[PDB]
Amino acid sequence: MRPLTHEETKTFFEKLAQYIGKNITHLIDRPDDPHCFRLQKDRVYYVSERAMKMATSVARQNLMSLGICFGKFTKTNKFRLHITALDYIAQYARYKIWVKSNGEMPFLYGNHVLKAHVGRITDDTPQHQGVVIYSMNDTPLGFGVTARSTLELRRLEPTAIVAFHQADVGEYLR
Amino acid sequence: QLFPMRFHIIRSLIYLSRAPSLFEVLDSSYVSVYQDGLIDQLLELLSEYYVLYATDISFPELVIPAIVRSKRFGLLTLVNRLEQQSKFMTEKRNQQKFAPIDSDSVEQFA
Amino acid sequence: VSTAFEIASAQGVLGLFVQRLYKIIFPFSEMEMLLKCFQVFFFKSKNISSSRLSSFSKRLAIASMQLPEHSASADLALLKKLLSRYSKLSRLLTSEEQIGDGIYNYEPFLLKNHYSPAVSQSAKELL
Amino acid sequence: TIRTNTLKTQRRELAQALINRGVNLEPIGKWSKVGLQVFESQVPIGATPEYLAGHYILQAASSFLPVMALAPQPNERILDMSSAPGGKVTYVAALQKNTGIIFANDSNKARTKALSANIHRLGVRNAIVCNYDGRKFPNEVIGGFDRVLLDAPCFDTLSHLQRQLLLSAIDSVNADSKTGGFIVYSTCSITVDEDEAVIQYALKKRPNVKLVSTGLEFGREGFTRFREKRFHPSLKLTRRYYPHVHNIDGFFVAKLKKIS
RNA sequence: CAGGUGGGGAGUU
Repeated sequence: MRPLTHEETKTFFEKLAQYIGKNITHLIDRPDDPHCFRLQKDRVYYVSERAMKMATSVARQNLMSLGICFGKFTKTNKFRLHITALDYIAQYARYKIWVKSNGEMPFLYGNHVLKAHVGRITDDTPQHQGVVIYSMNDTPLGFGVTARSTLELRRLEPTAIVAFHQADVGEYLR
Repeated sequence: QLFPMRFHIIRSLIYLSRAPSLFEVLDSSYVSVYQDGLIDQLLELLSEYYVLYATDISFPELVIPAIVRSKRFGLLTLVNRLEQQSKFMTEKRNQQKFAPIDSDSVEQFA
Repeated sequence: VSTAFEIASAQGVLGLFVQRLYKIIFPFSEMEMLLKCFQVFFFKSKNISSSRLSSFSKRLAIASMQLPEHSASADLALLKKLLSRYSKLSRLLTSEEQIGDGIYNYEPFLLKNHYSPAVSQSAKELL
Repeated sequence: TIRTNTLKTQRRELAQALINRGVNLEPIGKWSKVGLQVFESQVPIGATPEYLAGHYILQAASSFLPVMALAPQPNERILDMSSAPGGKVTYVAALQKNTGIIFANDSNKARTKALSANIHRLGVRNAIVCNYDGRKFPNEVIGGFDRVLLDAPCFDTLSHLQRQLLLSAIDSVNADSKTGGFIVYSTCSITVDEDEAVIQYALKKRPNVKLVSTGLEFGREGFTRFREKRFHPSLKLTRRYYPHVHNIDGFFVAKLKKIS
């Protein structure tokens, strides 16, 4: 249980902005409830003020988890190792890619999203930009990095790959 | 000078019915001895309007814009009473979990 | 806010403006300008109807207890003709972020009792 | 039986998804409006996309009954003596609509990790995972919880442990709370010496705790006289379920209110 | 007043 350092916060802010853009301020500031980020071991957890008040009494070694984890802080200060923040990032995702049922199973299994399996796109998704994969029922699926843009994806072969999967909802039970 | 005439018209309208005009009168520079009497009359009219609409399920929702305006602007007692009425209405709405088709439960709560 | 929406509406292409527009409804409670702005926001491609529109429309429904019935009917018809399948905008809905000032977690019942007799008919038609 | 998470999806939507997936599910009686009992399911229930997304959680009807008996309120401090396996905590969080503070305590770290994973899957954000003794929790960790959920494990040593946990829960329950100092005690067995004797011992130990009706529409009343052992008149308010009576796993549910 | 937390801070090895 440690307060997040300025360097650590700045390292994760860019990663959050890679998927949510400037919408991170919405979660950062909330007058309704002081829900902020906290660092427990290597797992950053977004918890409320009351949760921090309750987790204050809990011991740092004893407190295994609290709130929702945004990903373990690796040696190179990398994030998204945990997909528990997918629900939070779904409401603030700048780019959303809807995948049909053909690629829905491979996405759950962790396979990259193929061009033939891409149903709907935001039409303004840049290459190597953090986007959010979604299903036909407007349900979050996982994390996927798209290496191609809509301008080139409008005319592409079915066998081509568009978005490479990095996290999925199936990892919760896998 | 014509504020007492407006208050009398508001009281007559409230009796016939049984907010924006009352808020404007309350927020007027005169209201916000004669000024105190007009403020008391406006508060009584606002309380009567709140009591008349208290039976409605959406009473806290309707009074929410007035509560925000009152908070931004006797006045403390009226605001506290309005907040208590909104809290009671919200609790009643939360308890009334029946679907919109079963409007009898809402009417019974009303 | 209307000018900002018009600028963003330019072909081939704002949260503070959106927040200002949402918060300005309460002081308002001009109708044609508001209807045009709502139509432009609805006309935006996939920028709305992601469960956020219902939260925005909840304040509009609450503020619809006043003003002419024709304006209120047009505001209701704006969401009635919307392609979104959400139906809880006229009742309890999801959390009300963006300043809030409302239920986070009714109006038509009170709208039926109104000076204009057509208000009750419009509420019944909406229900 | 699977309990649908209201914080994730509606019961009707979950039923439609199950019908589309080819799982025959029906409502579990009238007491529970969200519990769905699956009779036939070609696809695996635990491997369903809705289950993975957290729409439904496999929980027993008897286990879900203690959550209904507790009846947690929004913006309230509810502490659970046994957080494992997490189904009761998820039901309490769903009832609270992600409001208030939920104190989830699990003495076993192995079960605590599973409970934390289930909480993350369900999406509960106001739940705190802690590993401390239930008896020492009221005095050493935190007390004054508005609601107490004592899902005591369910022979002489177990009864003594259950009595100790009940006393700690009563002490941890705040009688001055606005929502009321309600403590719900649940057991996994229908043993008289485990449920009725513990309730009588707890009532004698704490005069400020008075037995109240659990509010369950089904369940056998608590026994007042069993052979030479006689229980207090208020013990009849306890709800008892049997496999041959309620068609569910045997459990005993009791509700106590703290005055001082 | 008592308790929890406490590489947050101060001090010992």
